[PDB]
Amino acid sequence: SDKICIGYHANNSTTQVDTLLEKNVTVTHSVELLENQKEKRFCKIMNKAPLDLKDCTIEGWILGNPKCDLLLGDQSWSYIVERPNAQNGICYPGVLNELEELKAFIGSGERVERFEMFPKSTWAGVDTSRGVTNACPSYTIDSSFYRNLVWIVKTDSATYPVIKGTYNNTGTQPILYFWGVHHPLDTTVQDNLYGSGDKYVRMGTESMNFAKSPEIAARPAVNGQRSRIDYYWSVLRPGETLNVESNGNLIAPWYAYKFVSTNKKGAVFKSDLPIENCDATCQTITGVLRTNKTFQNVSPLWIGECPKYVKSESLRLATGLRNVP
Amino acid sequence: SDKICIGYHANNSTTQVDTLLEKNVTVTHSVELLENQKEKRFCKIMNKAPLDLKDCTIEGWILGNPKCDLLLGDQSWSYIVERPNAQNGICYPGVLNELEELKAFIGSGERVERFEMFPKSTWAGVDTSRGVTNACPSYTIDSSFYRNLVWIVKTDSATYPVIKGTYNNTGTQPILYFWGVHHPLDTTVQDNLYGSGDKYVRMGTESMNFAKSPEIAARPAVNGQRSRIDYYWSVLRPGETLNVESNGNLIAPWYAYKFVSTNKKGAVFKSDLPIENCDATCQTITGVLRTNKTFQNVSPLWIGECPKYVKSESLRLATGLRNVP
Amino acid sequence: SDKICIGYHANNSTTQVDTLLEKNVTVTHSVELLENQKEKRFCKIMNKAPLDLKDCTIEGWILGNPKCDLLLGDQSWSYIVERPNAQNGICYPGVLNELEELKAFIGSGERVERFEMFPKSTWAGVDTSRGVTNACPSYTIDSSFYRNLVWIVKTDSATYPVIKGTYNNTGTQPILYFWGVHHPLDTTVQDNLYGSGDKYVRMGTESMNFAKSPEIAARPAVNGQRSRIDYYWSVLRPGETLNVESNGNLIAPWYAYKFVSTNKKGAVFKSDLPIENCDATCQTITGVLRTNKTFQNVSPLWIGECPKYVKSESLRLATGLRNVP
Amino acid sequence: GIFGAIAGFIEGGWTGMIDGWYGYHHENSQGSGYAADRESTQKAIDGITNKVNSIINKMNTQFEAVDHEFSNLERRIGNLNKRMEDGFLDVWTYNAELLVLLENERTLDLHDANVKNLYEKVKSQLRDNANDLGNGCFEFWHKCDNECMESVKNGTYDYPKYQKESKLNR
Amino acid sequence: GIFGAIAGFIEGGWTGMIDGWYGYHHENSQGSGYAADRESTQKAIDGITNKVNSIINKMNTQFEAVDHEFSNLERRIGNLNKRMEDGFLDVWTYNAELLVLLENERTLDLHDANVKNLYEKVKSQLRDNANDLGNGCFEFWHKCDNECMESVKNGTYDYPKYQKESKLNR
Amino acid sequence: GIFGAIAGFIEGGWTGMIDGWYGYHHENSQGSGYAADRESTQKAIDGITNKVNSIINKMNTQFEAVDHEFSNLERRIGNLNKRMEDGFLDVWTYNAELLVLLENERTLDLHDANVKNLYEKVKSQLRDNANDLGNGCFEFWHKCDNECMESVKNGTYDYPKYQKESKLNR
Ligand SMILES: CC(=O)N[C@@H]1[C@@H](OC2O[C@H](CO)[C@H](O)[C@H](O)[C@H]2O)[C@H](O)[C@@H](CO)O[C@H]1O
Ligand SMILES: *[C@@H]1O[C@H](CO)[C@@H](O)[C@H](O)[C@H]1NC(C)=O
Ligand SMILES: *[C@@H]1O[C@H](CO)[C@@H](O)[C@H](O)[C@H]1NC(C)=O
Ligand SMILES: *[C@@H]1O[C@H](CO)[C@@H](O)[C@H](O)[C@H]1NC(C)=O
Ligand SMILES: *[C@@H]1O[C@H](CO)[C@@H](O)[C@H](O)[C@H]1NC(C)=O
Ligand SMILES: *[C@@H]1O[C@H](CO)[C@@H](O)[C@H](O)[C@H]1NC(C)=O
Ligand SMILES: *[C@@H]1O[C@H](CO)[C@@H](O)[C@H](O)[C@H]1NC(C)=O
Ligand SMILES: *[C@@H]1O[C@H](CO)[C@@H](O)[C@H](O)[C@H]1NC(C)=O
Ligand SMILES: *[C@@H]1O[C@H](CO)[C@@H](O)[C@H](O)[C@H]1NC(C)=O
Ligand SMILES: *[C@@H]1O[C@H](CO)[C@@H](O)[C@H](O)[C@H]1NC(C)=O
Repeated sequence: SDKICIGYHANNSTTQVDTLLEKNVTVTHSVELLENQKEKRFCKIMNKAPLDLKDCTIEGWILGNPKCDLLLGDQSWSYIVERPNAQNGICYPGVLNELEELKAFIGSGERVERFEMFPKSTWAGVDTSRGVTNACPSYTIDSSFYRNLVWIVKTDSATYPVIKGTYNNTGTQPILYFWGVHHPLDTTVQDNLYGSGDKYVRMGTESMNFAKSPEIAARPAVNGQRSRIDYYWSVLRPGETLNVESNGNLIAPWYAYKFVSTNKKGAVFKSDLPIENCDATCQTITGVLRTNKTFQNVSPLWIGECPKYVKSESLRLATGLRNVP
Repeated sequence: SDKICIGYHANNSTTQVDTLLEKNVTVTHSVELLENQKEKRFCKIMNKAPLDLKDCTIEGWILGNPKCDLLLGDQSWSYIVERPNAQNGICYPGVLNELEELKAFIGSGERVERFEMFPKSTWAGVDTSRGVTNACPSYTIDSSFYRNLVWIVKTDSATYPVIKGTYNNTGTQPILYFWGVHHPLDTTVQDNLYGSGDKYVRMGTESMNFAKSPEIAARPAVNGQRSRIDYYWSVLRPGETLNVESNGNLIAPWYAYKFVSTNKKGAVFKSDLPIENCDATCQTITGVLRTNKTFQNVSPLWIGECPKYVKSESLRLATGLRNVP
Repeated sequence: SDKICIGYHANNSTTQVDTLLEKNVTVTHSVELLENQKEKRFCKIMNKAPLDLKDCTIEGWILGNPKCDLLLGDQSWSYIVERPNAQNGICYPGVLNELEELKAFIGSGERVERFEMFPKSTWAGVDTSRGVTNACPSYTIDSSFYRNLVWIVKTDSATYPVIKGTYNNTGTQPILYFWGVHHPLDTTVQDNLYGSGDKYVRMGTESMNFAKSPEIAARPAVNGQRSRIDYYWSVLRPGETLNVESNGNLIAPWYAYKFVSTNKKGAVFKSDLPIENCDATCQTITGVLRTNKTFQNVSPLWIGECPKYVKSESLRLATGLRNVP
Repeated sequence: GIFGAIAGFIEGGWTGMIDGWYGYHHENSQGSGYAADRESTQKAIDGITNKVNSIINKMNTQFEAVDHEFSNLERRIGNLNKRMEDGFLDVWTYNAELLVLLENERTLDLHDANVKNLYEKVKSQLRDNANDLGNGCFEFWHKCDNECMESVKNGTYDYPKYQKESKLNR
Repeated sequence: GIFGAIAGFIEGGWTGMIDGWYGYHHENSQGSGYAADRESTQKAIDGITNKVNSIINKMNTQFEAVDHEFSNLERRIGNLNKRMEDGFLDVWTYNAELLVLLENERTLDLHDANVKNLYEKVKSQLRDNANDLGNGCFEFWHKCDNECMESVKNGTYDYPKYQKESKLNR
Repeated sequence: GIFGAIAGFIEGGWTGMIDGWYGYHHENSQGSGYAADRESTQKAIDGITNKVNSIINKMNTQFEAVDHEFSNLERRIGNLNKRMEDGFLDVWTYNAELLVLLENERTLDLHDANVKNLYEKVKSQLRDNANDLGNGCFEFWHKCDNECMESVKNGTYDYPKYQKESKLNR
């Protein structure tokens, strides 16, 4: 007798899926939706190389710590790599005010161009050339100072006069710039450097003003210094003008950066990982993913076009049927 | 032979839905759950009209810029409409401290009542009747000042004495009020207006204190002024008392607002759109929705009772079956 | 004739569930996934008792308000219970700067050890033994002061000299400590207490500096005082050293706390509820849950291992079938 | 359909059955026509309506984005706010779009099942007094006038009557 | 149910079948009773239990709201916190409430299917050695003692053996 | 499966049917073999592919966590950020993990249904010209050559022709 039978496919698959009803069900075909592989390195994104700060922090880079000269000048970057043990940051002890908001502003950019904003001749009747300190050396000169700032002191002869400077930002780009106020450990050093009298630093713009006075006091020694500097930063917008006025204690702006903002989102990765000559479309803090999968369990932090981060080990979707060979 | 058959409905529908298994499936009946229509205008909410600041910003309105007189006095509002090109704000250059937190407090209200908090006679031995400036004109007088503040200067004859004022908030409503501190461009103007000597403005309450000193410096010209004013605001709570003390540089509070808070949430819409005599229950920044639908793709910003905002173009749910005519 | 029939279970259940298709469906078996029962009390967590601040606020406790002596010394806690009507906080009127961030730091801890950080003898040429006020009484002495601070005044005889103090945190634990600056109502009192001359309080650390000057002014009377104190707090990290320098107006640190941080998350419950000798694994602001269920509608605020909070009254999942008896 | 009936061992629907979603077509000596089954159509209308209203009801809350401004020194919280607001927008957009996809699949299956169950009910009354044919039609082994047709539809057919006539013929 | 069996071409359940979810009621000369089908009941208990435990397992995380305070100058972040906390509460409340609604629908369908499949299994063994009455009951065209009953239940019936007896009787 | 066919009143599948997911095995005088049903296989490949791509498409957004730092006076917003970032991670992890669980259940059911419907189509044509045999196989009561086999597969069998041999062989 003739048979006709109805039936279904089987094969040699041992791949399994879960359902609400049943765990470890072997199926003929399935697709894994989650990526768990990464190359442990940093690559170019959109063909642009990241910026390796090497043995400098963001602070050291952007203030011009003399041991950060290899970074000096123009930079372009897809993202920034700060090495977690970098030694060269703020050499002369003090606080950089609004540091976290600075680290965020810098991260939102893609290029800086360094330029002289105030030449030293700006400041009349003062010494611009002995503003240097052993807290803050080069690899060759063991007494130096930040390359983007000038520590102004009075001339031997004289009084510290009122000094003034103005800069009109007639460009198309916003300018990131820096200054400070010196806080000597005691009165003697105050008088040496700046003379006697109530001292001030004042600055202003069509939209900001600033005014600080020295706070003389001995604080705990850091790189041999019981004095301090308070560092400050700001952004002179296109069309704005800056006026600087001081009669003492000014750590003046010298060089600043024309800053260009990213329409994208930017990143600052604190990592040990090597930077290699490779391209990539997705870069996570812990490595690059090269994948077409729609999920990943590597890292929530990245730039580029990455898959959605989830905590799963696996996300395997059945396509075929239950395999019974 | 007689036939009875079982079957299903079909019709002339060409409306389609998607399923996980199949796209563009024609079905006999369906319901659209998403609204994409809006009337491009602003309407009343809960029968209350919104407040049109017209050619004024929030700052100009609430400080009493002389060109903002049409807004002067009591106001009630369902929400606020600030026009993006409004010209009349802070006329005399300076910063309104904690501006964003002020824009947020004002938005949380529904009425203000304007009242004289400190009459000019409060301030003994000074001139309260000049205090006026070409940076800050009416439509008729081209040298004026904010209607809610008094720029106090010394009398020709004399010294600027210590002046004092007190206000006990014996009402049930909190009071929103304003003051400032003048920062002249140079010493000559300081001496003209206030005399010589270290000057101060101090204010206080059972729960706040304030103390500022003038910071004399030339800053870039804005509406002809190289001086500045730092503006300040606060909220005297019911039962609290305010003491004002100054010997110079005070821009004194004159008029203030009894402020009434909304139990609701409030809104500030920055928009060009017209305000018409219409009612509405849901108002988005980009228009009113009149709908029964449970989703919408117009805007995430609104007041009233609106549908959930989503990015979809369409959310059509099948109700009938597959149409095969 | 012989029957065999196919069928299904029924029972006496009257429990119902909802489905997308049908409401109030009676089923044979079901499981409720949501907990709505609580014991209205506070219990130990991880065998550690919570800290009952009783008639004190966090401020009063941690500054050493003299009516908060029962809390004085070392404390260990699983969480903190602040009673909503507690009367004893800041006795001498003024602001505790960064209060919310202090309330947050304290909540992240699990023990404090109280110790003398600066003995009174630290401060040379001044009176450390008056420094007391009727705004700020014990239960026995109706003129006292915070137990963790010293109000220094000058000696009858003399000038208020420059006073100095240093503390090197050589331990393994961070230290939470406190100070203030006195703001007298007028010049007479300034001169009485501290002498004439520009006065300052300056403090510093390898990573912070502070400098404030007195702001003399009469503010509204609070507990009989028209003067004020600005209170401050900070955390001296392990290895750091603190230098204090003042010539007037210092409310000096005396006692401080070695602070030990929780690896967990911590909590501060503002509640009336009783604390009993009971253990628990989940404690909500409104009571303890003892349950195996995966949802709850008691509260979103807790410590320990609780179920997910949702707004539902019920979440009953069918397990059996439709009951038709 | 998954139940196999709609498009279909019953290929094609009926534009001529105007008054319901599922029903009957007959032909006999007195003529021919179409008639809905009201009980099953209605019971599906109630289920689908409940489904729509349950979805509307569960989706009846809103995440409220906010117009607050942020200074040039508040780039971090400004961005926290943005990332949050887009985050919930993405979550709800996903929930809605997928729900619609899933529920439309399951709604077609439901209609498919109801048609198949109608077919099965008629099959049980008729038994071997008709021949199946496989397209949802039944050919009677006997004369079935309009009263007999209404009989089938209202669930009161009477196999015993007919039976003798049907067996001779089969 | 969608499979059409529970409430039902089999209207009504059995309070007298105490030991399972699905099974059999028989009557013959030796007596009558009720008896679960253990294999299908158990396989459904394992599936439903897995479903419950999977839901429990995937819902086993918590959004943790926080008691932090905010000053009168922190209205914006205070409200960011509130909007966020309510946001997740609304997302999880939706996920839980809808899941329950959906899963309950699908759980009833599963039971409905398992009853239908049982019925169909018995139908295939018996063929024309029994007559379909209606409520999922079969009248044998022959004498079916307890061993023959167990025969049907365990899937080993033996149509050939009662075929001659069954054909007489018809 | 819920439809009862796959593992199964049809226990086991066919490694020998290489060209499809569902189909036929026949044996007659001219030989024997395996042959997929292309229409139902293909229609399932399109459905499952669409399901996978729809899931991929709806999941195609990302919550973007951020590297911003916070001072020792920003413990509150620092923690707001952390609680938010973990919040969305927990929501998406749940959505994905549950979706996969639910969809895999419903995919197995779909295949199960397609097999069952194929079996039912064959059953309706053959009627009592074949004997069921209970494993999804049919023994003809007659001679069925290859043309007659293709007949059954393409849906055009012709019961009247064969009713003849079939009855007397019965
Ligand atoms: C002169 C006089 O009696 N003035 C009172 C004072 O009452 C009190 O304040 C003084 C300090 O001036 C001190 O603190 C004393 O303990 C307290 O009772 C006040 O000076 C003033 C407001 O503080 O009110 C005056 O009436
Ligand atoms: C399994 O079967 C495939 C066909 O899909 C075959 O080509 C392959 O070589 C086999 N693999 C193993 C491990 O047997
Ligand atoms: C499947 O179940 C087996 C137990 O036999 C287990 O070892 C394996 O980890 C499971 N696979 C997955 C993906 O969970
Ligand atoms: C503090 O710590 C140790 C004390 O032994 C020492 O190395 C260091 O110099 C001390 N620093 C100061 C400023 O006292
Ligand atoms: C569909 O049918 C009705 C006729 O009864 C008619 O009102 C309607 O216009 C038709 N629609 C289309 C698109 O033909
Ligand atoms: C449905 O598919 C058609 C292609 O025939 C396409 O034009 C239309 O945009 C689709 N509609 C939706 C809602 O995707
Ligand atoms: C405010 O006024 C009320 C009396 O109407 C009184 O209780 C209180 O003393 C006043 N407060 C102040 C600070 O003057
Ligand atoms: C800066 O830019 C241009 C110069 O052409 C001009 O509009 C403006 O006067 C300048 N600003 C100031 C404050 O000088
Ligand atoms: C409930 O059902 C049980 C059978 O388990 C029965 O004994 C009892 O009488 C029933 N209760 C009532 C009130 O009928
Ligand atoms: C279920 O429906 C009944 C109406 O019979 C109603 O009384 C009851 O409140 C409902 N239960 C729930 C949980 O909604």
